[PDB]
Amino acid sequence: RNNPFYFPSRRFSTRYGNQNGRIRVLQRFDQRSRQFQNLQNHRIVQIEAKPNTLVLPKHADADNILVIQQGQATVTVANGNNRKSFNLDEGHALRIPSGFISYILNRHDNQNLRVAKISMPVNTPGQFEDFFPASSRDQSSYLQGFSRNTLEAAFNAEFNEIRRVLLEENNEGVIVKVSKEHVEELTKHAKSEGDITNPINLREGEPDLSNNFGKLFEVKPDKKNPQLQDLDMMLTCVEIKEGALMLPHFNSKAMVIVVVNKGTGNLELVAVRKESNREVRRYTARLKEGDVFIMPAAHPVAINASSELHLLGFGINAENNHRIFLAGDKDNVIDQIEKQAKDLAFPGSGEQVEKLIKNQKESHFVSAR
Amino acid sequence: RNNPFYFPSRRFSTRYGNQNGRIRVLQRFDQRSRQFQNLQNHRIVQIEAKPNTLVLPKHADADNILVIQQGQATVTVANGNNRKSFNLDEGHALRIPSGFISYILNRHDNQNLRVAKISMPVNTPGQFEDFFPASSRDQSSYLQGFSRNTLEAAFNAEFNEIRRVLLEENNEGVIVKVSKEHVEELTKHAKSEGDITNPINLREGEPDLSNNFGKLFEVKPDKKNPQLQDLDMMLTCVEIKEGALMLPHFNSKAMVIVVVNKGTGNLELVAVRKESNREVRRYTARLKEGDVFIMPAAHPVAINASSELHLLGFGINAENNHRIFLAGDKDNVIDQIEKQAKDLAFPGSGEQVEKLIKNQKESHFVSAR
Amino acid sequence: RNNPFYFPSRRFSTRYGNQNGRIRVLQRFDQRSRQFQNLQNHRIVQIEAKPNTLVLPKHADADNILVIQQGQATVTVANGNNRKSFNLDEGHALRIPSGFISYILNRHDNQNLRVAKISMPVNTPGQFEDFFPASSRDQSSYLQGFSRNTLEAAFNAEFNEIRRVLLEENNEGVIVKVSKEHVEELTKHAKSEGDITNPINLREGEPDLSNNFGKLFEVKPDKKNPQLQDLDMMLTCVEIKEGALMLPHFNSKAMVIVVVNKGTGNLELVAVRKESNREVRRYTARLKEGDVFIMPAAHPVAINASSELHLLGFGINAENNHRIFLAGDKDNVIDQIEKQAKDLAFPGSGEQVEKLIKNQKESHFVSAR
Ligand SMILES: [Cl-]
Ligand SMILES: [Cl-]
Ligand SMILES: [Cl-]
Repeated sequence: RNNPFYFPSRRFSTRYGNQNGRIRVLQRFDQRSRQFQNLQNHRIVQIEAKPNTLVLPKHADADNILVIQQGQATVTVANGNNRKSFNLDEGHALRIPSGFISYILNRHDNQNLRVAKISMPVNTPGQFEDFFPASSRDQSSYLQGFSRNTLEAAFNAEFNEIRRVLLEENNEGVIVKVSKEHVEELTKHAKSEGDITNPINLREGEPDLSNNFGKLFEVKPDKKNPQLQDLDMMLTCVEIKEGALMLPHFNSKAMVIVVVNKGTGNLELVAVRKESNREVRRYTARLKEGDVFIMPAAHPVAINASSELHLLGFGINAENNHRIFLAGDKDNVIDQIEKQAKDLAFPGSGEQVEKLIKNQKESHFVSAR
Repeated sequence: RNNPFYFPSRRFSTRYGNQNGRIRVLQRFDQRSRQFQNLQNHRIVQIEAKPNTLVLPKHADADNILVIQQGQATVTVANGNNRKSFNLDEGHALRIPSGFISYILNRHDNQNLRVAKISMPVNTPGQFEDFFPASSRDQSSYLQGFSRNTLEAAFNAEFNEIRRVLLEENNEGVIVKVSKEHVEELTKHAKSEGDITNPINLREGEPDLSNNFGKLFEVKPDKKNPQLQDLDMMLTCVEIKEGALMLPHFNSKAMVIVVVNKGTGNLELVAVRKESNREVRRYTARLKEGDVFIMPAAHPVAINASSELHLLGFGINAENNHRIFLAGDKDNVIDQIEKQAKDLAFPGSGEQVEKLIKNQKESHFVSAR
Repeated sequence: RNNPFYFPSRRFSTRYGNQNGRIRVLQRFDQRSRQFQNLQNHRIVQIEAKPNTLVLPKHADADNILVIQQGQATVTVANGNNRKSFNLDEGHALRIPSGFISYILNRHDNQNLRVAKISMPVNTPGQFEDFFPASSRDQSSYLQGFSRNTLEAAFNAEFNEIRRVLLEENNEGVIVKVSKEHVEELTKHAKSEGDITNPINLREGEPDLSNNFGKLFEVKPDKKNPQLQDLDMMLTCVEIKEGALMLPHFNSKAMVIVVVNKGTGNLELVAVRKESNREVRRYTARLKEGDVFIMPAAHPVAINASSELHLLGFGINAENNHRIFLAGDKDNVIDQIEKQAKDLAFPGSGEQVEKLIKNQKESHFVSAR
């Protein structure tokens, strides 16, 4: 039929757009379906910026984690007393708290910058706004909302200087071209206290799962990553090779919003739903760059890569999650069922079952076909 | 009138049933009443299985705690890399995480098995499904939802072997008869790492409250029981003797779903509700085996046993809960009011009040009448 | 137009009232607006009692923090096994758990007592009831909801003694006049274990922010204040001098319900809202004694005092909150933006911007005008 778990990149709507770039926000997941109530406070944003461009300073009333999907950026985060600028490469993530100003430079000369954000609103479930201190074609300065006298006392200056220096619309919108020299100066302080936390490499150590057909890196809510711990969340980076298949599996407790960063493939997701009688229903999707889908906890999925597929996953309800497989040797929960219980449940004997299950001696990722 | 806090066992609906057993699920508590919004993510399940039967392997997209209400079971829990089987007797509880496969054997020869489950959905508030890897009359294997080619690559075998060994409906449903010998072999590994946590005896130590008329055991969210701590929940086992009355009391912060495992009795629950004017309303219930009722925090209740009454309680919002009484010597909050404040609030003097309150020198449970 | 963030004290409704005092409860914040869903479980109560009066014993099915806005009280908290009485002065807060009985004496001879409460319901989001063990004109004893036989067994006495001593309506309502001598005796045990936690002085140490124009004390969720830690909440006390202006600022993650305890002023709050196009909208309010308003996270606000203004703030989502300013020297996030990024976003050069920003060498609070 159709698939509530699949949001093609056409379901994103641009919030700000121009020659320089565009910030698109995926619709609220519970506008879709009541199945995604638990996911309503998580909005996905994708930013694309051209070379030598900057997304201008803003803060949001939402807690953010930002990931570089493609290219090189310098991201700067500021609070009331401090600032930190980080050179980020693809696969590096950075948390940006609510109310902290940030801006994003595309460091690269010829490559576009693609960035994925998960945004967690603080005031109203599933809704947030960006607050820009400068004016532009797309939006006014929030300082304009203050009265003339309030502004005059605040800055200790007349309304005329303030407006001309700060308030005026200055036009190309919220993503702007930057000179070669200016990019040099914006990058000067960059790194390759105060809740301004350092970036993390999603691919930092060994992958949890690795074979000739596929790779899975994961950062868990850990003593190692207290921020993830505070948010009960994990960050996952999957690489499936062209012609490979990630075996049927599921996450035991985590719900995962998956973004497709590069490549093409085919999603299989199995659910149990009410017609009283409960039926297995299969859901499929032709995955493409920019797409998003939702992997609910405990629901089987398998993914087939028609080209090299790169998937970034934001997990919710992460703590103690187990990614459990249904085939192959490693992490195979069916293997773990007692023989005698295999005999009673399946049509084959326990011996047949165990024999058939051991046919597949590879784990996790295999050759499609 | 009628009672929103009381769910007679007729309000359970069978999800799977047969000669062997039946799994009944109590309706969603907020389908009832908006008073139970805080309880919407908790569904109660009761399983009854006959001797020498097994509930077949399944996982659910819900976090579970299971309690033995009557009889002897062997419960096995499995994840991707591990398995543990436990002989459980009445009063023993076991947590089964989301996405972990389990199955339930009735160890006993002639006695039925009664099991109570509280299920906490992960994907959609108040709704969950069971996922069976084998097919049957009642439900299909979720492997059927995968494509032929996906299955063939996964198991490294043709569709024909897979379907015949695994996929085929093999019929008597999800609870099956088991041979005397097979029960021996399923019990072989049983006990009388990996988030597979051991069972707990609800009645393990001394009871918190004990007297000739009644008993109350409780397991609290504790350093001793970190799982309970993580879930902010407690598990309570009450025994009220025939002809006894549990004194008017309430839990200070916890909301408790109470299941009646054995016996008969009479529930009194007092609420304050809006007609502006606030009025005391009394709610009553003839308690019987299988019944469920809801004890909201801070609402007075008293229970009268017409036969020996056994009650199992699942507490939510447990941490720092106080079960506070309104009569008797122990835990009597009215006693604790200053004399002078007693004098000002009640019609009697402070002296009379204190005199009348000390008439009852027993605590918690007394003789009804 | 009109202002959803502003609740004038006329929006409070009295729940109990009389010559002695009145308890008014502010309406549910989400009856207002869907913007305040995250604030639905927080109800504000204001109590005013005349000299030598007592609010009678009650418990609620809500967790409470109580603050003295004006005057002197003795507040007593009781559970099943213990009692503690505290002399509270203005600026002192006290937590009262759900289900714990409390009562409030106005210690003072000629001064009225004003008390602010934030109430966090436990059973049903945004709704709670008070449970009085004594009867009165305004409400019945909850003991009346128990049957005659239940009561007789409980207290070990006949229905006649019980009713006359305890049950009878004894009339002036829930706030009562108290003799000079009785106030002496109710104060005897007062202080100037068991989850009965001591009061805290909101103004206890140094203020976080201090200058000739203004003061801000804050108690944070801290190892120092584990209760606040458990609730993820902070308590804030602001003093703005007559003719002063608190500079444009916002809280990075916290949402704050602010109560006006004394004085008059003018609130400016800036939001971003949808007309697609996002626009700055300004919201204003003439603040007066008793008023409440809501400061959502990340939304700019400035406050102007026309007389000496005292504001008490209940923060939600507190942990790691940053109160960030937009002008002045201290805590100015705009200062923190890189010069080159200032140059690109604002109309003025980076130099002008930085020059104009340094015009204001005071921090936080300045002279209005
Ligand atoms: Cl996955
Ligand atoms: Cl109880
Ligand atoms: Cl503030």
